[PDB]
Amino acid sequence: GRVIRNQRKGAGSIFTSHTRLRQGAAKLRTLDYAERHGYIRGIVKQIVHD
Amino acid sequence: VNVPKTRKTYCKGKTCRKHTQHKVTQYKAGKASLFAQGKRRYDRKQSGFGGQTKPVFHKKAKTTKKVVLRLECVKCKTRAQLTLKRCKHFELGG
Amino acid sequence: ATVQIRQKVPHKRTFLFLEQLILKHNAHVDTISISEAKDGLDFFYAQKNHAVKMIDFLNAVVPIKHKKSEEKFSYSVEIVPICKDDLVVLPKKLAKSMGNISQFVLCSKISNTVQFMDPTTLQTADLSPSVYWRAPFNALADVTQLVEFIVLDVDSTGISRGNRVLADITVARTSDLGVNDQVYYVRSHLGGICHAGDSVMGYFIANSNYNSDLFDGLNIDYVPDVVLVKKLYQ
Amino acid sequence: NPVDHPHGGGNHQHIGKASTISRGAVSGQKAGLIAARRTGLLRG
RNA sequence: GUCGAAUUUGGGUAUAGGGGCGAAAGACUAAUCGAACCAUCUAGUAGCUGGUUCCUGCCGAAGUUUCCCUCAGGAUAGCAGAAGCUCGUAUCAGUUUUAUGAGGUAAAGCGAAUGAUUAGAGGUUCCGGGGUCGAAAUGACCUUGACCUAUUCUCAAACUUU
RNA sequence: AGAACUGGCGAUGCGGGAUGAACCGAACGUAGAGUUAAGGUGCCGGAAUACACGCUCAUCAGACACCACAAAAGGUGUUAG
RNA sequence: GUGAUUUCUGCCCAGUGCUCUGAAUGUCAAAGUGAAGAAAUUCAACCAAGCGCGGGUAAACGGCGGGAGUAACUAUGACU
RNA sequence: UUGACAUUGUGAAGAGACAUAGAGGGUGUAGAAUAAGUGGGAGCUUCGGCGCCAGUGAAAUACCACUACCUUUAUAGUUUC
RNA sequence: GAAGACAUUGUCAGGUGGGGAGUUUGGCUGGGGCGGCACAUCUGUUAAACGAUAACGCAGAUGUCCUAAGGGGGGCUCAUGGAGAACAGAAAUCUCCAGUAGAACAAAAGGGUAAAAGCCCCCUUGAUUUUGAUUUUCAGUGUGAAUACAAACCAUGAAAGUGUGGCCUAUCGAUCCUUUAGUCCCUCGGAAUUUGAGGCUAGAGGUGCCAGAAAAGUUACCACAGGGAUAACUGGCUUGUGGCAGUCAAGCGUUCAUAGCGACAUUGCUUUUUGAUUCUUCGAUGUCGGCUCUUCCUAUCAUACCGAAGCAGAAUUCGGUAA
Ligand SMILES: [Zn+2]
Repeated sequence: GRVIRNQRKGAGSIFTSHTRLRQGAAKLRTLDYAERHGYIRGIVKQIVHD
Repeated sequence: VNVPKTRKTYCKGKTCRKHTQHKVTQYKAGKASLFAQGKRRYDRKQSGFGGQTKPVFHKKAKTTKKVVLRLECVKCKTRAQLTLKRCKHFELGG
Repeated sequence: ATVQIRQKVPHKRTFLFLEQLILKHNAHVDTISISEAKDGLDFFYAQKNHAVKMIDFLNAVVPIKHKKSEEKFSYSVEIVPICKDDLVVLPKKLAKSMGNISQFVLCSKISNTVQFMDPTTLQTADLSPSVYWRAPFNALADVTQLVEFIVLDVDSTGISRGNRVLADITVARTSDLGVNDQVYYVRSHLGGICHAGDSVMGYFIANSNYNSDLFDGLNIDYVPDVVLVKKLYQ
Repeated sequence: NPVDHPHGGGNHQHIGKASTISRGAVSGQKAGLIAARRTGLLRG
């Protein structure tokens, strides 16, 4: 018997994600003293499409 | 069938060598010890990845068994064996 | 159409009853002919649905399994090999499925489901035909395996079923009382009918020499030495 | 075809056996519904 | 057929054999795919096909028994050849006669058994059915069935005296 | 298709049956003379267009067993009875 | 799995599968424990999951046939 | 996937099981009468408690290889959780 | 920061596990498949007057039953028919006569049997121990079943005598492994004891494919060796069935067997049907039908000349030479 496409989808090599046009990974900023005790300010420069 | 629990029959005993009353019983097999050489061999050959190694018997066609009588001589408590024919029934005449 | 019935038992007691029930229920009033067989009997008919009626009459009373052969509508039936006064014994999976009755049983009466009864304590276990003919056995005994007893005193232990008392009695053999005084401590279940001098028939276990495949499971210190059955005349 | 899938093959397009696979079923069996407590449309 | 789109396409790059890839045909994987190619194990095994090299001389078969997951095959006895050995006309012979036994086939027979079979005639019954006489009959007479008698026609691989 | 006894073909040529694995005769060293088998003697074709008593004339005659086919029923055609 | 849209998607959980927050002693390996024994060993009890019991589940695999009885009579793609 | 051993050390509370002793435990409509029961039972044996039938009676009790039913607490640990 | 001696990891044990691996998936066989057992066996007949003798030949049978349905002995005689006896009748019970077996002998069929081999009763365990020789099947191996003696012990009977399973012919099983009976024997190999194990002699558990492998299917994606020992086509033998024709002629036919037809029977021809068979061809004879085209046959649909009719004419049928 052959291996099914689900069994082939686990090594990758064509089934990877196509990460060329990705702006980046979406992640909250780190837990540091300012966020634990008190707060910190920032500003949106642009809204963008991933 | 029917067989009385008693019968008068030759005794090969060192002292009797005559016809002396015998109590009959049916022969029942034993327990099949685990230290029999042909079981210590099986238990080792089977030990591993080979699988099953010796035959197992499937193609049974009989429907009875032969009956076997264990005859104990009352006055020397020695014993003897007889066999009979295949029978779908066997009881004693006690 | 030919509807035929069969017994595999060394004798016939349920059919000595069947002959009685046919004459009061009257389903043979249409049969072309009634032929005795090697073990039972065959009924002849000319239609199909009346053969369907006679097989349902057969089903109406006794546990059975019924099938259909052809040449002409041949309907065969095998009958349970169980009679009123038997030493019967229920296999292991059958006694857990049915009633949780102990390994020894008795069939005091016959009805649409075969009932079982244990000599020690008092309980009834009714059984349909399907699981039995799924797991066939022959009982360890029949009604022709009996011997006679002779009591001195009776002593009902006070508790009692609708028809049972679990009475303890002191039974004594006829010809032996006059050579030896062999009287045992045996509990009886029908001990409400026994009186100070009458005779009961009983299944002597303590000398009998039986043959079947269910004896290799139990223990040998719980077997009752004696177990009795219903009365003849007194 | 059956080399390619457990559902494959057949002179009709039929699965043959159930689609509710187990959970300890292995790679190569797990094709269909996996630990299905239920199937089907309740009432919609 | 389709021809601005799930379009076509070069180059680079990833996936490598019980593995890849598959808009899925068991299709494609360097003219190779229901499992590529190369070398090695490998002179793979084959109860199966084919072939098997000089002369003359002498002898010369078998396809049959028994067993075998035996039925295109082996073992086994036989058939056959060779080497001879002990002896020298024994006491042997695919033969006849004389004497003495066994057989149950051909034929024959069933007016002999068992079975099968055509015909009538003589009887029998308080007793199988009918009919007339009838109150009835262990009454009478017709009558058909049976059996009984004495014949008659024809038969038997699983009938037989002979 | 399948058995029994024997003989053969197979494994075997030779004369004959035109030819034919098996039939008839007969079994084989190389040659010569003689005689025969089975089969045949009009010519092909070696050998009597021999002798004898008869039958048959067919507008699909008939002519070497195995063998290569032929019936029931008919005919005053003819022959004998 | 099915294969636009529109309109519909019926009754079946007995079977086979899947599942379960369900009762629990019936089964039940190794180890461990106890007993006999000089000991190797033997015997017993306890004993996980799983099996088994009960339940759910069909846009899950799949399946969706027969016989009777309802007054003269008529037995209904009706009811029993 | 489940269990056991190891990796794996340090503690507390407990809940029951094992090994010992203790007794309730026992019981009819009715009786000296607490008894699933019971035999070597004319006797083990004192008042005589008894005594299979003493009497009632479901038991036979008295002595005894005797669970004759124990729900129990207290042990010094083993600790299975 | 969290979790914490739980997880994780390591080793063993149980479960699950066509996702995967390796394998197998009987024979005979009027092709092969289904079926069935002729695959181990028995009786009668095929079987052809010793013996042997075949087929998917015939009629049937076995894989059991028996502590007596074995063994011994003593008495007795059956199936059946006739005559008779209250209820009692075709039939219960009782009595006599005939009665060569026509009854019974577990079971098939055949044989065998009458002071018995059968029916009833009495005593019983020769259905025992030791191992050998022999007959059947047969290689003169086994297995199975049986036969006749020997040495011991027993039963039965007055005794002779008989009895080593069923009156005879069928009714059953190797090596390995396990288990039991026995001398209380041998061994456990440094020497001893006890457990345990192994050995010897006789039995049992079983292979029914019965001289005895441990075994499910599919391929319409397919493969290899080979086979005309073997099917599917032609051809050939056969010709049942099919098709064609003939002979008797009971009758139909308003009367009128036969103008025409013609039952019950019966003789043949044909190979344009279907079948049976399996010789050739499996290292290949290109396999339905139609189109095209030629030739042949006659069992003539038409056309030509004729005969016969229940032919007035007309029209039709039967027949003939003729393709
Ligand atoms: Zn002795």
